[PDB]
Amino acid sequence: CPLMVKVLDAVRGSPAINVAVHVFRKAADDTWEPFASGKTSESGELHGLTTEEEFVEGIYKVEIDTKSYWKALGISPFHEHAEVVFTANDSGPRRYTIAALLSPYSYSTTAVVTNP
Amino acid sequence: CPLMVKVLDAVRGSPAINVAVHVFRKAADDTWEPFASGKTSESGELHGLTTEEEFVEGIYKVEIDTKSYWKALGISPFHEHAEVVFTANDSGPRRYTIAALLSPYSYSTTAVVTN
Amino acid sequence: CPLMVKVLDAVRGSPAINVAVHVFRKAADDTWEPFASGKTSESGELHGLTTEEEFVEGIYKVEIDTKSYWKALGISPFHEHAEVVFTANDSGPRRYTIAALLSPYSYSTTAVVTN
Amino acid sequence: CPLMVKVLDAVRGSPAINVAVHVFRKAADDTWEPFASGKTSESGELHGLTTEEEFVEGIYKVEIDTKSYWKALGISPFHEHAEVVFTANDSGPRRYTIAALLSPYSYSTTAVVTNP
Ligand SMILES: Cc1cc(/C=C/c2cc(C(=O)O)cc(N(C)C)c2)cc(C)c1O
Ligand SMILES: Cc1cc(/C=C/c2cc(C(=O)O)cc(N(C)C)c2)cc(C)c1O
Repeated sequence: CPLMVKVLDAVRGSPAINVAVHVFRKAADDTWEPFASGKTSESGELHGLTTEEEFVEGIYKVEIDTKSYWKALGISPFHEHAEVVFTANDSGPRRYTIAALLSPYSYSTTAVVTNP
Repeated sequence: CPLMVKVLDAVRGSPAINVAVHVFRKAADDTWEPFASGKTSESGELHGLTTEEEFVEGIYKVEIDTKSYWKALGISPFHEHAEVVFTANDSGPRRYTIAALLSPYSYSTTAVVTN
Repeated sequence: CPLMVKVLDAVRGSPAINVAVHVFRKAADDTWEPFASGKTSESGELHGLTTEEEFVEGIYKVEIDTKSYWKALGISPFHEHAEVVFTANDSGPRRYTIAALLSPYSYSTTAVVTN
Repeated sequence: CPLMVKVLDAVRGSPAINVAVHVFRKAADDTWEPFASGKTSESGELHGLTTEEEFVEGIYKVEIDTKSYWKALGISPFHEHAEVVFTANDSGPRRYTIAALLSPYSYSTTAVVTNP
């Protein structure tokens, strides 16, 4: 599992469960190709997005569908999504955790990058 | 101006000065059309991006070129850029400030929407 | 004024208005002595806390009464208060802004230190 | 383990390892009594601070020694520590994770509270 996403809710003090996440990879022609997608579990985690074979070097975009999350809770939020765009694996394979902490009008995101 | 951008640096404890910021508006075919851009001032602010007449309801993306900012300071960054995507809604307050707080491997962003 | 406090609300997307803020200075016996206090304005800011003559090097604590803020808005909060503890250093820049971004179960804080 | 602390480094993109953490509990006389302490592991986590017997209702302060962390990395940071003050267990026992994300001039903190 070289790519994991973790999402927390700053209003509830809980994991953000059932959050849709879409990952894109920039293609040769500079468009964003779908790469993988999933949704967070009861613990706010999304495992199993990709494999070390498929997760090659590239520029990746992790789109966390925050609007749909808040709307399902009955809240009208500010942002459409939280986006995280980064070059991956450019000095060899790494493991990436992308974490996000959500509020209706704000979010924060961080990356934890480790070398297997 | 109905749209202001403020950028801060969490490593140096300072405004993020001379950061490129690009604003896009989502077009009918779901593509992102350039809308406004500029660089942040000595106070980390970018004023004058648009006018009330131009800034209609729609989906907007603010892209902050964080990678170039960090590189100009000699610091190794994670992200290509920081992106903030939101809907402008006339039912809410009329002035939008998009604030971002930057670190090499993280960022925070908030909206301050006032009348 | 060498010390300003700015408070924002991440739930409403607004300044955090009428929030009590208390500043303390660490005394020789390691106790916290009251130094300055006030409430944030309509812009979420608290100006005029101190003067250059009064604000000497030392360890300071800024306590933001977040629990009362959230309760006055009808929102259930986690923290008793948000605390920011730092050393004022004359070797660095001369104006300190302590900024805080509040959510019910989280907060962010940064320092903007400029000349 | 009803109280866990997790600390991340926003400069390195890593767990914050070897961070000292001190927990205090407000006593009857309004002073801060030492309650427990420890340091984060290689994963940025601190487990084993307390037990469900000892972790009674009260007002707790979790002090994360950020200054000492940054100084050990050769960096002069702004804050002395990151402090998190909260009432715990007032509607019965809960499990609390206090997470912090550190930069030299900034930090963010959140709580994840779950009911066993
Ligand atoms: C963006 C951000 C992430 C975090 C991440 C917290 C966290 C991260 C992990 C992880 O897998 O890296 C796990 C947990 N748990 C287990 C609560 C919590 C915390 C704060 C305060 C933040 O502002
Ligand atoms: C902790 C924190 C502070 C800020 C600060 C925003 C800010 C906004 C204004 C404003 O005029 O809207 C002013 C300032 N100042 C005065 C530093 C700061 C932003 C984010 C995303 C944060 O996580």
